Amino acid sequence: GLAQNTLRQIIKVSLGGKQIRMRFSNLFSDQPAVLKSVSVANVTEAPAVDIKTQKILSFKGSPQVTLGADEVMYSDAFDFELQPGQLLAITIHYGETTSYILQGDHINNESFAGAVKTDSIMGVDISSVK
Repeated sequence: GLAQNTLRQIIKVSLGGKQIRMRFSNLFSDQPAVLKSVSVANVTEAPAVDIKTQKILSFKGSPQVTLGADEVMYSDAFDFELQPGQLLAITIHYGETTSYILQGDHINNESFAGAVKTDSIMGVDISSVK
């Protein structure tokens, strides 16, 4: 269980570009996942990020999205300073490879201090656009 919490995943991008898109797949299956808010930002150290580059994602215009079992869904296209070989952070707040869980909403939390570190949980990946 992890609903009503906030998970921040750190990934390794191998493709740079100006305009990117985010893949979302329900890895953790069974029940659906309600994504209250998603953000993408650059990584400084540890789980700490930088909001001055953070971008909040939208899904068909809506900032929230629900992902049933065996479902994949991409975010809307957003401008981002992506570089080949960079550290990327994706923070997701839910509602009823390193990864960091905090209780409650922590979309605007740089430090993520006091975070745990799990063993993934949700399939994320960068993807091209039109």
